[PDB]
Formats: sequence, C-alpha cells, structure tokens
Amino acid sequence: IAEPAMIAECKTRTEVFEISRRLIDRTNANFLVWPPCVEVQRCSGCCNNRNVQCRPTQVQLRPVQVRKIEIVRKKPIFKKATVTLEDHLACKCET
Amino acid sequence: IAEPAMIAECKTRTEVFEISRRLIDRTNANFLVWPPCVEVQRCSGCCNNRNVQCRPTQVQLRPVQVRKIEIVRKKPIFKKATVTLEDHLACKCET
DNA sequence: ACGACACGCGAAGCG
DNA sequence: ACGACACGCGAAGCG
Ligand SMILES: [Mg+2]
Ligand SMILES: [Mg+2]
Ligand code: NA
Ligand code: NA
Repeated sequence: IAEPAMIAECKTRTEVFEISRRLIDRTNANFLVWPPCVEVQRCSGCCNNRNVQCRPTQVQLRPVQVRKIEIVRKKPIFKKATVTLEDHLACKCET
Repeated sequence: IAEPAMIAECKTRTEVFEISRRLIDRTNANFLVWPPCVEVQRCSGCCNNRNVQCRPTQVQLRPVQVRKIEIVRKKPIFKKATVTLEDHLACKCET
C-alpha cells in the first residue's frame, strides 16, 4: 500500500552539532577535543509557502563540558573546556 | 551545572526530505504538489575518526501518495502521484 | 499562472 | 604531531 504523504511540520527535531575547535581556541592549534559532535534540538520542516521560513521563537543555552588534550612537545596535558550549545525550544513560520 | 558532552552516535535520526517535483514530472512544469516535504529516517552522527563515515547498512523503500494539481488553461486537474521515499534502517561507521 | 465554493475553511463537505 | 599503561581496553582503574 502507498500511504498518504504527511507534511513535515515546522517543529524542533534532533540534529547533529559538530563541536567547533575554533571557538574552543582561536589562537592555538596544538590541541584535541572529545567528543567531536553532540545532539542539539533545531527548528526544521516546511511552511505553507516560500514567503515564510521555519525559525526558532525561543532558544535555550546549554553548556556542556568537553575533553581537551593540549599537546606540548608530544606530551598530553589534560584539560576541560566548556562549550555553550544552542537548543531550539519552539518554532514558527516567519516571513 | 555543565554536564559532560555526549557523542552524537552514528545512528538513524528523523530528517526532513523535500519532495522533488522533477522526479514527479521532468517533462512538464504545469503542476503543483502537496505536501512539499515529509519525514524520513537517515544515518547521521560522528564516527571515531575521519578515515570513516556514518553510512546506511540497510535501506527500506517507502511509497507515499502525494497530491498533484495539473494546471491547464488556469483550471486544476486533480491527480495523485506516488513518490518512493528511502528510509535508512541501520548505520555503521565505514571506511 | 495570472492573493470552486450561496461564504469561510480547507470534475471536498460542514455549519 | 610524529597507528601512558607490567597488557589490552579505554600528571583512568580493572582483570
Ligand atoms: Mg450547501
Ligand atoms: Mg596494576
Ligand atoms: Na466548496
Ligand atoms: Na593505564
């Protein structure tokens, strides 16, 4: 059977966010971070027409702790860094 | 508090698929389709290193019925078209 | 392709 | 930046 197609409504869905090393440190390259990606909630889906787009109406900042290794003459220095994620909490179709 | 960052594992998540008018009809432009987008399941997330990527291991074809209006001298002709969606069912990190 | 339907909403039906 | 840990797995601890 072929079921009726259902519109993907404008709402929050779980997406994959890649953790930016550049925001962790823009002035040094000598480091590794873990994990490289986390889940975030994001507004996606399609509105009625192309005069409007699916956009967040409230966003929530969420700090997470990442693992950082600084490499100094081939030796690891273990540190922690805090990345502030942005979660979409609600969406609307917006002009 | 800043919770520990958790890796976004390579697995299936719900994504938004935009319905291609071109696959519905490549030889005529005189038509509209509804809905413009549907949910599908897709492999996403991050593997251990950049020598591997998150890829589907089994995919399931899923036909859905879309609404089509053919416009002929400004009058609508109501038709149905069948679009075959591809859902990801499982994923692995692959080299 | 230039924002039918007694209306408004969504070869529709309801109130 | 050139694939520590008695090992293998993941300034680790377990078996
Ligand atoms: Mg009537
Ligand atoms: Mg020991
Ligand atoms: Na009507
Ligand atoms: Na050890």
